[PDB]
Amino acid sequence: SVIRGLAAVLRQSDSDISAFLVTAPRKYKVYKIPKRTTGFRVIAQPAKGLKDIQRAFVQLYSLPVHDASMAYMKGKGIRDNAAAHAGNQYLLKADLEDFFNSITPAIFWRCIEMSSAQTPQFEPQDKLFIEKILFWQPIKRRKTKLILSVGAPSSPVISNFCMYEFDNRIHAACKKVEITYTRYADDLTFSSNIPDVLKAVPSTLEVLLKDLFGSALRLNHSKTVFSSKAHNRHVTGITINNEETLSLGRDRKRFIKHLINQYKYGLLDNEDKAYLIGLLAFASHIEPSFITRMNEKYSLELMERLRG
Amino acid sequence: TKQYERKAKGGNLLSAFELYQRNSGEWFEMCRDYIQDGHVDESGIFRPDNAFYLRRLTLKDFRRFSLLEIKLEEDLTVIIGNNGKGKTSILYAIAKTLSWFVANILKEGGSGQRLSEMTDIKNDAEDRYSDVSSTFFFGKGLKSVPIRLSRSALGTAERRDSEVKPAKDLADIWRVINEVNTINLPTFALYNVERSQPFNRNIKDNTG
Amino acid sequence: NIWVEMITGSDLVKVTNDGHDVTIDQLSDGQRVFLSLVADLARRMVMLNPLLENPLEGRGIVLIDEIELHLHPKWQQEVILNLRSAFPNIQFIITTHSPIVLSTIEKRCIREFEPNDDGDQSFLDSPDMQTKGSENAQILEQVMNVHSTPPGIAESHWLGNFELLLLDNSGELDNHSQVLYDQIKAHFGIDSIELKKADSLIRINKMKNKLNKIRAE
Amino acid sequence: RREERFDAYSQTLGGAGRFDHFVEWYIYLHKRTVSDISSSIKELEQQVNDLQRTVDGGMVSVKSLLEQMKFKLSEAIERNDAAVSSRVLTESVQKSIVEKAICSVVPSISNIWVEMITGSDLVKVTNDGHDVTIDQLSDGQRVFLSLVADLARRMVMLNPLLENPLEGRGIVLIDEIELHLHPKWQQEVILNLRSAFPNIQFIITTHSPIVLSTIEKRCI
Amino acid sequence: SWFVANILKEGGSGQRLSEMTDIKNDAEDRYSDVSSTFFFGKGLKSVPIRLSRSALGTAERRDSEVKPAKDLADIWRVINEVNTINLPTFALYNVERSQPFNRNIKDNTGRREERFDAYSQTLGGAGRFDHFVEWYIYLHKRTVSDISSSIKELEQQVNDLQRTVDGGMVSVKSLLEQMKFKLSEAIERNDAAVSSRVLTESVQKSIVEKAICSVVPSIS
RNA sequence: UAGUCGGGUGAUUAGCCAGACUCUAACUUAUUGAACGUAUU
Ligand SMILES: Nc1ncnc2c1ncn2[C@@H]1O[C@H](COP(=O)(O)OP(=O)(O)O)[C@@H](O)[C@H]1O
Ligand SMILES: [Mg+2]
Repeated sequence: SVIRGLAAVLRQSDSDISAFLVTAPRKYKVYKIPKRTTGFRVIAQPAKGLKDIQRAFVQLYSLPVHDASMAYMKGKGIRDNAAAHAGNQYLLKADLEDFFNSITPAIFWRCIEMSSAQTPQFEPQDKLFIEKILFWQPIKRRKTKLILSVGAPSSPVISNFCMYEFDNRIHAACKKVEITYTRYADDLTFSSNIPDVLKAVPSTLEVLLKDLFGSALRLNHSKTVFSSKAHNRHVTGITINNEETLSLGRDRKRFIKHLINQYKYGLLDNEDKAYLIGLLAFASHIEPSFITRMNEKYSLELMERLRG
Repeated sequence: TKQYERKAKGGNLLSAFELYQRNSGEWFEMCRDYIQDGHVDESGIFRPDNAFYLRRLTLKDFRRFSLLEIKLEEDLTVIIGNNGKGKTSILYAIAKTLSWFVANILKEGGSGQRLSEMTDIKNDAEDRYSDVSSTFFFGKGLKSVPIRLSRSALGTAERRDSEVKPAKDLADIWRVINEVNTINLPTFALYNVERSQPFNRNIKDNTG
Repeated sequence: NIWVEMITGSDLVKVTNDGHDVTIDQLSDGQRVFLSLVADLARRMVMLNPLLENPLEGRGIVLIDEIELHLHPKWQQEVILNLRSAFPNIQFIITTHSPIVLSTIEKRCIREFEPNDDGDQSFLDSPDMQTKGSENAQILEQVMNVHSTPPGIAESHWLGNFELLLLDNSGELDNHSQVLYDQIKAHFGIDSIELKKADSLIRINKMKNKLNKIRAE
Repeated sequence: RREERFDAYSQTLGGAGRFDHFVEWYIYLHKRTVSDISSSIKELEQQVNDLQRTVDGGMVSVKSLLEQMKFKLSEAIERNDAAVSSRVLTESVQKSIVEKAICSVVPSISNIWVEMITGSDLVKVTNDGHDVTIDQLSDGQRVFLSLVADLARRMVMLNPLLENPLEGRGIVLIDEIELHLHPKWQQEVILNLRSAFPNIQFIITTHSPIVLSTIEKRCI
Repeated sequence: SWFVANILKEGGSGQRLSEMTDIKNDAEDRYSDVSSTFFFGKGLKSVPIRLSRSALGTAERRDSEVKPAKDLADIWRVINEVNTINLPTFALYNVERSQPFNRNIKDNTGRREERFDAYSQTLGGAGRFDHFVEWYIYLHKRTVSDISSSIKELEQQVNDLQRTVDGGMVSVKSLLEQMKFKLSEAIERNDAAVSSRVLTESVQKSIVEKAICSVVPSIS
């Protein structure tokens, strides 16, 4: 049935879809992306044919996603995520270990079985094809190790779904004690105005993770961080200032001003100019007031010339 | 790259060092000044502009500890408790972590020490592995250097990996910069109760 | 002072210890162990900090377990101050059982285990009491949870019991209180702190009773 | 060598004790308590009798084996007789005495026993309510355990005729009694030692005012 | 040393260069290299090996390159495991070989009979003439003895013991099982010896005697 | 006191100025994929 649906969407024969899927878990290109300090991240991207199938699958089958999930959501993003916590004085951030690569077919099917909200029902015959669509085989010789790859177009949807029940439970628990909760992919954020309630959240998380996923998904204990208005507070790379407003942060703003000053004296190369323009668009989205101030500081004419 | 150049010009040490390694003057001097720059305070004491200290330590299923977190002072931290509270365990854990800096200052890709599979995992831990997580600070250009030492219990099928690359990356900066032009180097030392020993003047170490 | 002599035909390190010239082998274990620590540390700092005017102002992390090991109480009162003065940029992480050591250290530097922990405490914290410049007896009780007197000795309870007896008999020295008073006097002596405290209790209770009688009339 | 009575004098005045000798001796005691020597003699006697019957029945090939078994039997009887001749406390009683002494004097230790783990004998302790190996003990606990265990072993070996061998005579020297002890232990240590070893002359050195608070000025 | 280690054990390590003694004192590059090239027929004309060591604190590590030697040694090891082959001899005889003879010769545990005892201490500089004497006496005893006579004797003893157990003496069942195990072990050792395609002890003796007498002029 | 937030200045990722904050307590991260902002069509 899954095959027939995909074939219809992609205007291909059932036979050619089925044939392609036999070795689909191996049809991934692996490459490295530089980290911002030292080192690299290793990324696996599906081949074009497989990407098309994955996108078709996600189109055909709607999986439930909790409202606290902010990543990969139509019409939402990092601004909305940060804004959810801007009014609270105390902040807790937690992180999940090897989030995407921890999600296996076993976890996926367990989530389907456990799901409260109306999941699509799959025929047992289709289960094998679905696994081949959604999961990557990193080790050639070990056919038994299938995992989600962050580089796949279906992985965001599947990961959000797998966290649906988790999000339900923790959201409900937090609401009872006046804690705001949001999740951006593997990044969990908790905020409150009540002192000495966020301390219990990490223990609650560990229990819930064990209950739902056993040992498959775990907290990164080194990445559990408490903050308050006494210290720097950021959420997904957006600074929350002490006036409870979203900000780019002082250092980033000063850097932008530096680039504008360089542009004013024709010192910016084309690459840096392009860079500046892109940054200003983002700045306009997070902190429109900053753009107003730059217009005031630098002549509207200069800024228009830059953005033209 | 332009991204590294921006970060390096912003005062990031790791980016400056990466640029030095690819182009192998400007970047070398940035790295060397980061390590060497300092000032003499009112009391006549030299103070480095970029201080180096252990910020935080986390212990998971290590010896008696299920999950413990410690925040350390930049200057002096004193740990007190009854016998058997784990005061020595804490210093052991730190020393093993510091061994990774020492090993990599001495030799590229050197090996530091390990948690014992025989003794270091908590006896009643349901998950049969232990983690010692440390975060080090080295000035505002390198605010966080995270290290994790891990070990699974003897005979467990799933082995838990240590994460030591950040220690190696920092120790590499010290080693490489020193080779080109001498710099001052950090001292790491552990003095446990084994320091009490009978003296022998006649016994010489003929090794190094 | 410390110096090397070669004249005998073997190389000998000598020290002036309490005004006497001795060999390192002649030092007490306490002196030798502490000398060893400082000597070792200084050597390493000198070797690793060739560009500093004072190489002992270099950076590093030093861990010392049981800092009070083999030290007389007199030395325990100096040791942390001396180390921090000599090595001003080292991060020291220390363990101790000594209230005398703690009396020289700020409470912010102290991390205390909870008394009935059993190894599920999430975070270590400072003591509530300020330790730096505090009396030893207070540190013992407030920070180290140890009574000022040994609980397993009967005589340790006599002054407490004496006070209770005074309070039970409306402040008058009865036959029972007198017996215990005499026992305290006999055991601790005529000029003992314990007896003086007993005397003080008698005097204050007599005065309180006189007030009470005046008020009743 | 560790089961010989005068091993109690081995390295007695060397300063460290021999805690390794204690462990060996204690495991030995445990193995002997799990296996009786007379049953082995009875079993060996039965084997010798069975082998003698086979030799009497014309099987001359087993004569060499009979002679070996007779030797083993004679040795077992001699050991039994020597044990009998030494007029010694039973191995079970010896074990119990030492265990009680350790648990009474060492505050963190409530129990000590020998486990067969894998294929090698291990001494385990209940320390602060948790079962641990000796190698898991803190330095303070281990050092103090070592002192008491060693002393108890030697007293048991040297005082076989006493109902309580720890009530024997002797002179024990201890340098820096407070070594590695928290103040709470320092308040108990002299009391515990004197209670366990009532007839020993103790000559000790200390830097601890907490220790001195438990002692009469005449002793100082 | 790298060939010997890898013939004996998969992933065996040979000897490293010393950082203290092997590096030239005034080397600008602050590292040392020992590069060797071996030949093994026209199929393997070049087997390069490099031992390397850098000084402490150098910006780059200099590691040894030993894989080709290991690969070759692995061929010898693996092929030999399946079907016995002849193996290369490596030996070093330093001035140390001039040492006095310890006459009092040690009890044959039976390590000396093992084929890969031939690699024991082979590059230590002295040889092991003590091992020779033990092995040579061992060879003599085996030559004077019959082969499988112990097995035949053990077979006879197991048969006699089996008859006793069949006759109703259940007490000797434990001894029978032990003796059956000893017999099986003896057969296995004999079979392993048979499987190891080794020369008879008499022939081995003769070869060595002839060699010694031929090479050493004063010895007939 | 220290750390943090950051309105202004400043050929400007620095420095300087002003104002404020303090649950034991931020460490600024990752693409070609996904989402969002901008540009184009
Ligand atoms: N693997 C382990 N599992 C459980 N408890 C352990 C383990 N290792 C050590 N312990 C316990 O930890 C304590 C050791 O304390 P230690 O680290 O020496 O600190 P301190 O010097 O304060 O006594 C003892 O209570 C010992 O029983
Ligand atoms: Mg992009």
